[PDB]
Amino acid sequence: SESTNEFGIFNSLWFSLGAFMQQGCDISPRSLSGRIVGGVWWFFTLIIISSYTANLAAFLTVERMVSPIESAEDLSKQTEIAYGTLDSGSTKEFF
Amino acid sequence: GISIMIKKPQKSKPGVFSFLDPLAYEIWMCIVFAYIGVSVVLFLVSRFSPYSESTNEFGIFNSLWFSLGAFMQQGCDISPRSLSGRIVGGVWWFFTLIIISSYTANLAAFLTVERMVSPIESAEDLSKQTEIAYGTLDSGSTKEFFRRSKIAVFDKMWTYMRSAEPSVFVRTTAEGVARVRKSKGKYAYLLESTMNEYIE
Amino acid sequence: YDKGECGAKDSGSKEKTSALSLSNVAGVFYILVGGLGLAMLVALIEFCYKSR
Amino acid sequence: RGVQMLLTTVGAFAAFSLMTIAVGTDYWLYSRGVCKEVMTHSGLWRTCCLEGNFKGLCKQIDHFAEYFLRAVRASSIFPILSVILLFMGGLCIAASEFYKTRHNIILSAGIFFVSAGLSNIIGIIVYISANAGNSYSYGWSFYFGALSFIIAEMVGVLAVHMFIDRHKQLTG
Repeated sequence: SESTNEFGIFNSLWFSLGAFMQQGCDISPRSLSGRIVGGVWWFFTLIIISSYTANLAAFLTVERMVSPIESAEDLSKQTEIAYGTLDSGSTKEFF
Repeated sequence: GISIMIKKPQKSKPGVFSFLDPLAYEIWMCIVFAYIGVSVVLFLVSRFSPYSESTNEFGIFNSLWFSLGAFMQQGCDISPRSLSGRIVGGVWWFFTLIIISSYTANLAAFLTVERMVSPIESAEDLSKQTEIAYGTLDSGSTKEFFRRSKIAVFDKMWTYMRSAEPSVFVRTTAEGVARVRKSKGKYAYLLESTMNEYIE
Repeated sequence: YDKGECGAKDSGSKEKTSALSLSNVAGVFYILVGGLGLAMLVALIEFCYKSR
Repeated sequence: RGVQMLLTTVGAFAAFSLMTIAVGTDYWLYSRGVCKEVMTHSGLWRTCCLEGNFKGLCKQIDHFAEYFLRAVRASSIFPILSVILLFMGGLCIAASEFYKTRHNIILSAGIFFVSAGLSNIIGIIVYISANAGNSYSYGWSFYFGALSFIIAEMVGVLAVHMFIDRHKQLTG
């Protein structure tokens, strides 16, 4: 019976990973339907990797992130932060 | 005409090994202990009792070579077939990428431009900040020009010079040049450009 | 505006940061050492399963 | 042949001595500060002034996700774990003068030494990063630790290479 294909599930699963990681391989698909499936995954990989290697310096190091509030509306909602006003000023009369 | 003098901001001097500079010293240190560890674990796990000790090529020296060629992304003539050997190979391939792809990137951030912004021409920046003091010769046409002119930037420069303390003025061009040279870049002297060029 | 000095007045030059400090990349080493620590466990359980 | 028992027992004591002295010294990093600036050197635990008037005055370091890193840096668990594993490996190679031909005593020591080297790597990488919070430079005891890692790996390799041959010779 046919056993010429070394591509059992565990070796098919390994071939696919090494190709995406841009490393070499010890086997390749050897028949037309196999060469068609292999040849498309090699294109996807190139277009994906070459679009992640582009912007990587500016992203590894953003400076500015996090803040306790931004609208200052939530100071009406939570009492973890105290607040007050000037005394003897129009603002206190307004509130 | 009127012109400005300041200290020269040095000139660039590359090292011999400047190509190492887009990654910090401690990366080039830790990546070696990484390579050693990956190699010695792959050996510990490959040449482990198959039950047939003759089964497997991944002795010490072949593990040490396999992990080198993989980091250079330069291929191999052997690969692991045990599950426990395939997981240690697969993790080293993922590191290799993020690292070798971040050198190529940062190298380019540099290879764009390296310049020092400096005070912009027309010296309007002398009106924008208190960081640099400036003054004029005693009893010279430039001092009378600054006193007299109603050009708002120049009038503001005069208002500074007529209000800064201690006295910013100098008695000779030699003292002006000295006050440039010595003031660690925090002073600029205003003088006739045909006398400027001789200094340079 | 003539008397403001903080970098909010101008800080837009945004020159490159030098080099690339380890704290930006440390996360890559932890998964490496975790994978090295997992492979040995898998090997030892496979061993004690087979040789019995 | 045979003499490799000497190299392993030597290297184990060497690595244990290096790591224990590395944890027990005050000279991991050079920097500037005050022993409440002047030139200053810090260990893992304690910090002291040098080239100053307060020369040899010392104080406790104060350490106070963003929390767990600080907790690991404050406990320094990974150095201690590496020292414990070195100790266990050393005791296990000494025990091989009894229960002979069990051959699993030797196999255990390799795993101990390897996992100690990995815990030393993790200790280094955690220490280096916690300083990110100048012209500093690293002292000799940092390099003592980095050397002890290499001895630990080499002696693990020697123990595995002994186990393979000394077991295989039973097959025929």
